Amino acid sequence: TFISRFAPDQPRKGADILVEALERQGVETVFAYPGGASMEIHQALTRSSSIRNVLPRHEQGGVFAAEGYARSSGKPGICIATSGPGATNLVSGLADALLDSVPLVAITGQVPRRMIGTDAFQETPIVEVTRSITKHNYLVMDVEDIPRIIEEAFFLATSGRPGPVLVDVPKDIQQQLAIPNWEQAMRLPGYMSRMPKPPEDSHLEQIVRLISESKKPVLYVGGGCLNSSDELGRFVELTGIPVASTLMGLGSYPCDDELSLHMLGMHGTVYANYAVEHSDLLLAFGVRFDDRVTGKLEAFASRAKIVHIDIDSAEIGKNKTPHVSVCGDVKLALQGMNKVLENRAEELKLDFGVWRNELNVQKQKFPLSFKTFGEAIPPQYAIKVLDELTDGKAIISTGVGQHQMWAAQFYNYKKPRQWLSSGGLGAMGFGLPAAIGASVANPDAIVVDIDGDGSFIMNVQELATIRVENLPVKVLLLNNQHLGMVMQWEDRFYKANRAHTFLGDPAQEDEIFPNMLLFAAACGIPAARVTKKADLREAIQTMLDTPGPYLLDVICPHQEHVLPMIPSGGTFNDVITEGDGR
Amino acid sequence: TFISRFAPDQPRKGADILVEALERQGVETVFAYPGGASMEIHQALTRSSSIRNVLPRHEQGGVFAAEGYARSSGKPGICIATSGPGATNLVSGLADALLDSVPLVAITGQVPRRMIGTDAFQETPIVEVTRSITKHNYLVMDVEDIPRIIEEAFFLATSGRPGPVLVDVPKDIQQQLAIPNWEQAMRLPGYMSRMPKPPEDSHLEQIVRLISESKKPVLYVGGGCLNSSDELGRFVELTGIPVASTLMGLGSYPCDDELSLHMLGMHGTVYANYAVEHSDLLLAFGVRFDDRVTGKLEAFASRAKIVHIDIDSAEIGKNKTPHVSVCGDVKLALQGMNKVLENRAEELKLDFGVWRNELNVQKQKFPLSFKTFGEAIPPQYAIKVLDELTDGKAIISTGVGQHQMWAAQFYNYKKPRQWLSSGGLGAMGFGLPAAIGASVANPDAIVVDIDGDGSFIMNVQELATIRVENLPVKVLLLNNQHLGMVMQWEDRFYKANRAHTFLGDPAQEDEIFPNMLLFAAACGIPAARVTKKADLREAIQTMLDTPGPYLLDVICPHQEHVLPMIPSGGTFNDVITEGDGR
Amino acid sequence: TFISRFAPDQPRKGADILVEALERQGVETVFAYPGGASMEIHQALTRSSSIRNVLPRHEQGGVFAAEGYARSSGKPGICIATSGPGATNLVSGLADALLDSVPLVAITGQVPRRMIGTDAFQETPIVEVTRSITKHNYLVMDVEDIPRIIEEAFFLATSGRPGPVLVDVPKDIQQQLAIPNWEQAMRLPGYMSRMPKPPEDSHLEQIVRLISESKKPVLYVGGGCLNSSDELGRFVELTGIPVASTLMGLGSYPCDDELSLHMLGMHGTVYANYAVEHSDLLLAFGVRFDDRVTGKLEAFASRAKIVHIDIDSAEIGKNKTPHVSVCGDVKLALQGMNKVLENRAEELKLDFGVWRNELNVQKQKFPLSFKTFGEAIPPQYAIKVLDELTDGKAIISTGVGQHQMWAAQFYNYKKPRQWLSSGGLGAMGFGLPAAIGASVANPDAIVVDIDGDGSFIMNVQELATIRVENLPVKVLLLNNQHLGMVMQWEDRFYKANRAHTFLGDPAQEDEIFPNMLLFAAACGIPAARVTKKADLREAIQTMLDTPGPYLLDVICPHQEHVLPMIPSGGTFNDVITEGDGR
Ligand SMILES: Cc1cc2nc3c(=O)[nH]c(=O)nc-3n(C[C@H](O)[C@H](O)[C@H](O)COP(=O)(O)OP(=O)(O)OC[C@H]3O[C@@H](n4cnc5c(N)ncnc54)[C@H](O)[C@@H]3O)c2cc1C
Ligand SMILES: Cc1cc2nc3c(=O)[nH]c(=O)nc-3n(C[C@H](O)[C@H](O)[C@H](O)COP(=O)(O)OP(=O)(O)OC[C@H]3O[C@@H](n4cnc5c(N)ncnc54)[C@H](O)[C@@H]3O)c2cc1C
Ligand SMILES: Cc1cc2nc3c(=O)[nH]c(=O)nc-3n(C[C@H](O)[C@H](O)[C@H](O)COP(=O)(O)OP(=O)(O)OC[C@H]3O[C@@H](n4cnc5c(N)ncnc54)[C@H](O)[C@@H]3O)c2cc1C
Ligand SMILES: COC(=O)c1ccccc1S(=O)(=O)NC(=O)N(C)c1nc(C)nc(OC)n1
Ligand SMILES: COC(=O)c1ccccc1S(=O)(=O)NC(=O)N(C)c1nc(C)nc(OC)n1
Ligand SMILES: COC(=O)c1ccccc1S(=O)(=O)NC(=O)N(C)c1nc(C)nc(OC)n1
Ligand SMILES: [Mg+2]
Ligand SMILES: [Mg+2]
Ligand SMILES: [Mg+2]
Repeated sequence: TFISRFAPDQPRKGADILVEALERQGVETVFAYPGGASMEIHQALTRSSSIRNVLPRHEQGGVFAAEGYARSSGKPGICIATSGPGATNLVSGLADALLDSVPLVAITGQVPRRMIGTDAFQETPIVEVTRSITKHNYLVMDVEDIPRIIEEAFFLATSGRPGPVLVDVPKDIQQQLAIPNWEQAMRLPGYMSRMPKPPEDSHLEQIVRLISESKKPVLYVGGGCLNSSDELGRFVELTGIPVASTLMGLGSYPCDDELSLHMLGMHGTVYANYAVEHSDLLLAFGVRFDDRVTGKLEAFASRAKIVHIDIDSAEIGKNKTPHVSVCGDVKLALQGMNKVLENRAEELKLDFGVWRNELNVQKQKFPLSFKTFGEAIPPQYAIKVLDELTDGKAIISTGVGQHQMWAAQFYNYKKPRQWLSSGGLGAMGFGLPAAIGASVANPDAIVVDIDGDGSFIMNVQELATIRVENLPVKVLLLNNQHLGMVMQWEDRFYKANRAHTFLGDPAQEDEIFPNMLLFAAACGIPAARVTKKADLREAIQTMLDTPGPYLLDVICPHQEHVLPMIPSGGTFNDVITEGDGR
Repeated sequence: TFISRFAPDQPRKGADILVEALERQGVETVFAYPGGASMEIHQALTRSSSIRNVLPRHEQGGVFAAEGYARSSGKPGICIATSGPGATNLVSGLADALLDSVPLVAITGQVPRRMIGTDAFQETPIVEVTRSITKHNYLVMDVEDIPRIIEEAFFLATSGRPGPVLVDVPKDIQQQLAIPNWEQAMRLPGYMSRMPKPPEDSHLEQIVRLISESKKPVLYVGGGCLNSSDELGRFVELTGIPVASTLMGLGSYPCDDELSLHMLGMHGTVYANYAVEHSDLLLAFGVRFDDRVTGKLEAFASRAKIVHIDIDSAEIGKNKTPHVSVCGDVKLALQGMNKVLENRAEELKLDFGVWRNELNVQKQKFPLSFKTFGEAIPPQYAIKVLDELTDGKAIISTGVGQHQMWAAQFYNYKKPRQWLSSGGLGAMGFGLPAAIGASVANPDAIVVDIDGDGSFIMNVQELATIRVENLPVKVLLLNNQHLGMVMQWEDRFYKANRAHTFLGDPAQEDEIFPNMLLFAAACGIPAARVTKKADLREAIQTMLDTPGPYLLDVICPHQEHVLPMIPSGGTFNDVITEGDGR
Repeated sequence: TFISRFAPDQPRKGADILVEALERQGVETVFAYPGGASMEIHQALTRSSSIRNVLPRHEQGGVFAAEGYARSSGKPGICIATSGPGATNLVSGLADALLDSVPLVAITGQVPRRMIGTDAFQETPIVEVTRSITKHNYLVMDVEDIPRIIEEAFFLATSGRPGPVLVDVPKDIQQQLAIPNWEQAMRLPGYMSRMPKPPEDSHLEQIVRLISESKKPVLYVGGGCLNSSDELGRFVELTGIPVASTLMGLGSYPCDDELSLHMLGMHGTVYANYAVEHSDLLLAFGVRFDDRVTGKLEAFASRAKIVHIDIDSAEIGKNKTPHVSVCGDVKLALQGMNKVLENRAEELKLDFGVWRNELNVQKQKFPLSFKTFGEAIPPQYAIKVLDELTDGKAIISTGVGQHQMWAAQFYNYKKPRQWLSSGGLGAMGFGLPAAIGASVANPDAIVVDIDGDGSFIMNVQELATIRVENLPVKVLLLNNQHLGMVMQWEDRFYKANRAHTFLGDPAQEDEIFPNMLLFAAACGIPAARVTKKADLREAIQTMLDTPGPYLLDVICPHQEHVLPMIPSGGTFNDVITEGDGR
């Protein structure tokens, strides 16, 4: 099948073996930034005709690009860096991918083996450093192990609970000649013998039974359902159970559906939290009962039976004790439960209409709401216009903060892998680079990065990348001259005492600083600004119509606040529904 | 002495205690970027009237700024970040400070103690991660320990071999009220009982004896002499021994002195290496026999007695076996040896004139040299003009690569802490932020950042910082559209096969991309470009005269090569003296 | 309440503070072996009038004695050793206590703080070494922390899932004078915030419901019920559900009860395993689904709903996925379920008589059985006679191997903490020392150690301890000249090819070697031997009647085999029911 590039008996550099290992893995895109310790790999990289490299302007831009790629496709993301500083500049991405469970494979060059542990030029114990922030990592000590390690890395990165895997390759190993054996068996006896088995009809039977015995059932869908979109959908029409989602599960189930309670959590809708607060059957599929969702654990879903299906055993019972658990692939769990539901149809007569109304009233008395002031642009409205003009078919990349929450609240995702946002670690400067990856992974798609002026600038250097790689990335910048989310907290908990949260120039407090348009100009990317709500729709429309890259600097009043809001460690009775820094 | 801000019996937040601990340490400048987990500290920070905060646009800019501060002053550098992503974004700086032995103290907020180890929002085992890349680190588990930990951190960071120390402070510890005890004794029994003692007249006597018995003595000065400038100077006029320096020791001894052999190493002058290759007495003061200096160890200084004085015992004998070692402060070693030299003056009759000539001939037959082509600007010449126009009294910040080597070769440092450059780890994107720190630490000084287009862009966001903080930073950008140092290696070892080393836009190969001037414009920083050598002096002169920030985009032909050059792991007989990518 | 021994304002050595901390913890017995690094503690120990020390002849005898103490009482066990070799000689005990979840506190002296990490005399990184084999450990760095660390150690050792905690105390800290503060609050925010909450009536309600809905229910009781003897008993008479127990749960429920299916597992009764193989409701209380119990996981209890109640969340779902879990104290779970069972009595009408008969038939067709040959002594019979003569009220200590399995099969424990045997790690040489601890903890009890000639000799030096401490320990030695359990495996899987399993003297293959009676003689402990089954009852009777220590060397044919037997990783269909090495 795989047509190689070297004679079956022809020796090649380890570098060449590693690249072929990537080709053999199906990799066709990598984000690598050249450095002395990784030159060989880059050279070997040019000899490949199937793998293309998107050279970023910073290694952090490399990983985030790799995450965007992974998140927007389902394929693993591949980033490559050199030794020392190259490697250290990946840390945030690795930690981010681990926290959000994103399939990733990072390759870093390392000093020659004999030089390791001598404070050699450009060296750092990257395996030591990254051990706690990666799913697993390796330090190649012989060119013979390359094929096996690369296969184990991709296997581990994409199986079970997806996650990052780093492979450290010494320079001398890169230059060493050898005849690769593409048959070696992986050495993963423990991991593999612990891989969940398909769900038993036994357990699934108990769930379908718990459902029929409930009056107030609620689905609590998370990131773990991103691949069971159909299965999940079907399950919903067979049970008619309201669907509340996490920030990571957005898209698994359409937001524009009447059964959709939308997002729950600290900034979830009042009705989604209500539904969970008063439920009697919590179907937690693909979630990890995070604190930004439970608040006070003892008070979370305290009135119902909890069914928790997760691919990671270490997650079942970590914070909430289920009354029914199922360790395994939620996609298969749904597939099985749908069967049972289709057969015992009539004998079940599932009807939760009364529950849905008790809910649809809350959805009515407390819908997501924003306020418009004069001709100022409401960020929510901006996002809403973007939704409308793109017909909600756009891939949305995001920074971290208020804009991130509004980009989640006011856009309606039809499918999963349309929403790329750093949730667990919440890393700033994620949007622009992530957009880059999503675009390369989806050439014919609309890719809009909804950023904040704070986040946007951290990895603004990637604008050079977007231009040179000629990627149609659109940047919907919601500029509010501040570090919004931190600012909102100062207002509500520190009597609005600003502590280094203003990003503009104090010398000219009324001038928009910096002038993001000029950053775009420097990288030859057409840009425009809008201040009046009136001419916002056309602005967004222009951005979309103009071929290629485009930056739309949208100005918003900073006193805006994300709502509703359940303070950290709170209860549904603590939800804040109104007020702003105004 | 220290007038507090809280009643001796008045409880305050841990946050307030930590800041007072910083004031009590003499800290008057910190570089902190606000985040949820560190809000309290930032609030406590606003209540301080002695400590000023320089808010960067990226946490990596925060640390590098802290390094620049430290390096340009001698004081420790203080950077503060939030939990999770804030913390991870410091890794490169910490690793950099450890490798170059820079006094640093980093404070990171952390999630509440009870939340630690639960995959909480924005958390990462920063102490675990940073253990191998820091001199030492802590995880505060009680507000009572703050005073002690902060004192131990500064003590450890600045004593012995300077280095980075990270202190992890949980959010709940920050908000906890207490009465600080500023008397607690440090718990450093092992460390302190191992702190080198002043040099014995015994050993020093043997060195002064070895000197008188030598014919070809050579001083190999390194970063460890940055505080013994005078002592070193005196020692030289009492012995008349030629001074070769490392990239980290530049400035310890004036480059514009006839006894100065300048820098040795991979890119050292042909005469400095010659002097060491043929010496019979190597006086290695404050060096760590790095590979970019020794190349092939068995061949390095293989013809002479090696005297190695280092403050770190783990360094003496790590690569080269001394024939005489002295574990202790080189400043004191010099002080003592100078005494012995002044007394036994006449009876010694130290004269190495013949050696100096055998050398001064090499210095003549092989001086540092560059070539001029038409009206193109030679980067070396540019730097030389900068030297002239600033009278070599400027503080020079640097990126990593060719420009870094030329900025080292063609500038004459009169004193130490005038040359701030990442040597051990060699981190890119170090120059702009480092310049920021050096400037804040030296308000009335000329601070020029000699950058490369590759490095400059990684942390270009710090231009916003420079403007808002109104710092007179000058950026002498040597734009060559490539990743120079990597490019030079492709030329000499890969038949000039470019592998992702071009930073411009392939669509318009002749247009300078990006347009660095517009980046400057976005942040309101006056900028200009020069392409003709003719009008270079005026350009540089303008940059200097124009009050405040200034960016001078200097265009250079990329086929330039740094010379001479001893390939990695080579010998003096392998030194390359000519050729370029032309 | 606690009357101290030092003035509230009187400084004392750390050593004195540590002992008072032990007195304040209720400790009245410790097993310590003096060494240079721990002298101070031993001195401080003599000044205590409440704590008595049982000096062993080996530190391994110290820990095992501490385990026996703990296991036979419920109180934590306290052993103390010196630095270096003293400490290392505890490793096996610590690992043993961790594996079996035994409350233990070990204190080791350490070299002075300043000497740590210098290869000092008698030092070893005991905290580093023991980190993975202890529940938690400490390294005291200041005399001020002694009170707090000791309190945290006992708290952690006895709470949640009991386990070993080691405290490393530097010599200088021991001699340092201070005024102890017995009020300091423990620093266990994470641990404490994660301590299970009492069971909710919700879950308990579901269990009681699952019971009424089952036809073939089976209780799978383990070590975790050792403190819920009554609760468990009551639960059984309210549901009439058969009770199968693990090797660690023996005694929780009386073996001499008709509802008792006895022990299950690799060497469990054929009927206990049958009951589990064909059950429809597995009530796993206080067990950890060990492999010596499940064999092939997919085949274990594969026909029923699994309810698993455990105090350790990390155990629920580790090997078998429950259909109902309850993280919390099984004692409280039982208490709650018994209430529900008493009220809904009539409406439940729980009757499992048919199940019990389907079982009582197996119990009849396949009872535990042994064979008698001529006048040779059957080890099983010996143990049975011991049971009879002691009326099953004796505390039984054990070695590891065949004798251990027979001591478990042929003795009927009425209550928990009557059976002290190393199960998880299965350490040899555990019996004699454990007996010592059980005896000191139960002065007026019959304490018989059923040992094997292999195990008995490893810590035979403790016979000196038994005599000097004048403890009424009886040693029922089942001498078979071999390493039985290993021997049985050679017979069934290696064609009886003996590989170093014979403990006698090959020169006189028929002579019993060694002569255990003479070991007893050396320590002045009356002893006797029996070879004829006929005069066995009187022999055992004598041992019991003779005041004080006594060793009865019982000779048995070695070709005996433990039965039944399900080979490692097997199924109930693989159970071996007959055959011996004969
Ligand atoms: C400023 C800010 C505010 C936030 N506010 C909110 C908020 O209000 N609400 C909110 O929801 N979040 C919020 N978050 C995000 C939050 O931090 C968590 O990232 C999010 O709650 C995690 O949701 P999750 O557990 O569903 O997804 P993940 O964290 O992706 O976890 C998925 C889980 O599914 C399991 N799983 C994976 N694949 C499969 C499979 N095939 N079959 C079965 N199981 C599988 C995993 O192993 C894991 O346990 C916020 C973050 C930031 C930065
Ligand atoms: C592109 C690139 C090229 C390079 N090329 C060269 C080159 O050609 N030549 C070159 O020199 N370097 C070069 N380097 C830098 C190089 O990596 C090393 O950083 C440098 O050689 C280290 O020199 P050092 O040992 O003198 O200083 P340091 O690394 O700072 O080490 C100082 C030493 O002094 C000891 N010491 C500290 N304080 C005291 C005191 N008070 N008393 C006594 N002892 C003390 C320390 O503990 C330590 O062992 C290059 C780096 C890069 C990025
Ligand atoms: C030669 C040899 C042969 C063996 N053969 C067998 C055999 O055939 N059958 C057999 O059973 N064993 C056998 N073993 C013993 C075996 O290795 C395991 O030690 C035993 O199966 C463990 O049983 P357990 O899980 O019930 O107890 P433990 O290992 O003590 O585990 C108890 C569990 O209960 C939990 N728990 C503790 N306290 C509480 C509380 N208050 N409330 C709720 N939960 C709590 C714990 O945290 C833990 O998960 C053998 C060992 C040896 C040396
Ligand atoms: C990146 O550094 C190393 O990996 C390295 C580290 C210590 C000893 C020998 C080497 S090496 O000989 O094997 N390679 C090397 O020095 N390289 C690959 C390198 N590349 C570039 C682009 N510049 C410089 O040095 C100034 N070195
Ligand atoms: C940064 O996060 C934490 O440190 C934290 C992590 C897990 C549980 C509880 C907390 S916390 O309650 O103590 N604090 C918190 O959630 N903060 C301080 C916070 N700050 C900001 C600016 N935004 C958000 O959340 C969206 N949280
Ligand atoms: C056990 O050793 C140590 O703990 C120790 C180790 C290194 C340096 C200094 C000491 S020490 O000075 O503080 N103590 C010491 O040497 N002791 C307490 C000791 N005790 C005995 C019974 N014999 C010997 O030494 C032969 N030393
Ligand atoms: Mg903003
Ligand atoms: Mg360049
Ligand atoms: Mg035996």
